[PDB]
Amino acid sequence: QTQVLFEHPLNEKMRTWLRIEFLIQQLTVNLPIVDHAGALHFFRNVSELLDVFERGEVRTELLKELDRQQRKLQTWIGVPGVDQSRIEALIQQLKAAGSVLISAPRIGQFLREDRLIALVRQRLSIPGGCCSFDLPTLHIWLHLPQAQRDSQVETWIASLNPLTQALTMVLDLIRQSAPFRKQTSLNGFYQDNGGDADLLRLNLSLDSQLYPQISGHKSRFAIRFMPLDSENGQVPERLDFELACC
Amino acid sequence: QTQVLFEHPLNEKMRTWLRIEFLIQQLTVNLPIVDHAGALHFFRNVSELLDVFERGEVRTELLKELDRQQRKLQTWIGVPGVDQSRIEALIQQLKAAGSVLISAPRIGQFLREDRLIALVRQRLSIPGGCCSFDLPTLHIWLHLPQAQRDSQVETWIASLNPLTQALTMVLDLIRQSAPFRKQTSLNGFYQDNGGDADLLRLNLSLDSQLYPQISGHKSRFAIRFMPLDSENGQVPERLDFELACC
Amino acid sequence: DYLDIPAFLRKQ
Repeated sequence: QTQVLFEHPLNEKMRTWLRIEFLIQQLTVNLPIVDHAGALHFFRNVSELLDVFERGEVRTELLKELDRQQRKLQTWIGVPGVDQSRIEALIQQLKAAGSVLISAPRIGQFLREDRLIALVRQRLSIPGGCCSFDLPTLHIWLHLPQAQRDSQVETWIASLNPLTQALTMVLDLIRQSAPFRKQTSLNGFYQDNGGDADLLRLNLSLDSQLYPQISGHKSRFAIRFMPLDSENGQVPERLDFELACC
Repeated sequence: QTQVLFEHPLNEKMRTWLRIEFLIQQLTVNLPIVDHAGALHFFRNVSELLDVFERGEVRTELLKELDRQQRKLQTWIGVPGVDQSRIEALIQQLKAAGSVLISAPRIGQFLREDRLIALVRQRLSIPGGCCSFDLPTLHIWLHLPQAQRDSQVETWIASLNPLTQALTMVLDLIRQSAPFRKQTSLNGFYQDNGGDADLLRLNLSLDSQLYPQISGHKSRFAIRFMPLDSENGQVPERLDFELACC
Repeated sequence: DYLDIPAFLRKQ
């Protein structure tokens, strides 16, 4: 209510996850697709996902984590106070998402094969290249009955469910595995060890208008708090916040 | 019944103007900004605009067009039947729009020199570089008091007022200088001489299942009506559409 | 020992 949430990947792996998570969230944000603006927002995000998918196989590494989490969960059975009824549920959801992720076809393949999305991607690299005279097919597509568009869009988004499921569950688990430890950075500088951490979470004061500019280093790091307004904003000597290495 | 308006620039000049028209128009489409979706939309359009500015001479070509439209309307001064009161008003508008534009600094100057725009615009050539970990600056900004973002966005849009006004008139006048005329295509093909026209305005019936493939070169254009059914549907012997060479 | 357990794994 009065704190801002900042996250930072401590490794290239978590970096690809946070990105793929964001791009997928965007797809369903401005729905339904009614105007040209909305369409661009959609295909653009879809295109970004297809760009990161080419680089490497996100499937394997995401399965690896689903199992890693299954093991983290089972180490909590027996511990007095643990709601083991909730644990067995998660462990099954992980396995469910595991099979679903395996049985499904190559990630984003259905989107790559789509004729429409293919044409739109070509003109995203061009500043003003996604106009009507550049994308006639898209212009017609935006005049068809609203039901038809919702139909195709739903399908496009559905094809990522296997990825969306495993992804949202991995990150959700990691985010809650570690609590927020209160810290105090003086002079706008912080230095600590991350350890076996994949993610950093920071809750800064809404009124400080400051943001963490974290730098990496092996397993440790370095946070440099800077003001949104570099022309008018200040950085005090005392900065009490909340950190959490996940 | 149900039509679809296709517009095709007959030169690089008008092509740029339609692009800018689209981008400018976009800025005020999803106001006010509240979340990452609305912000990125805005900041991205502002970027494509700036990219368009530095790659062409818009202020020059636009000041010349205003002069042309002034001379064009002047020839109607004194002509019987013409409403002198309307023309004079129009002339003074073009005279004032050109004056305002010519007295204002370089187009996009304010936006291109803005702290936040510069930051956001940098992280656009990257797939997921617009997240909360790659763009902390944008994250806090989306939490500032509304009146503040409102103010910023306002002054940002206003910095383009000299352009937006002159551009609107030019495009308006151009669209008004040539009415739509019924035309017939044979075997999904059409061709004629454009002459001194900067814009093609084509109205096609949605239930034609056809999309116009408008090509341009020198003083003549060629329309090719192609089925949406990817060569699985067929092209009618004759197709009745509307065409206006503005 | 009991607070060392993640809040989401902590109930009855």
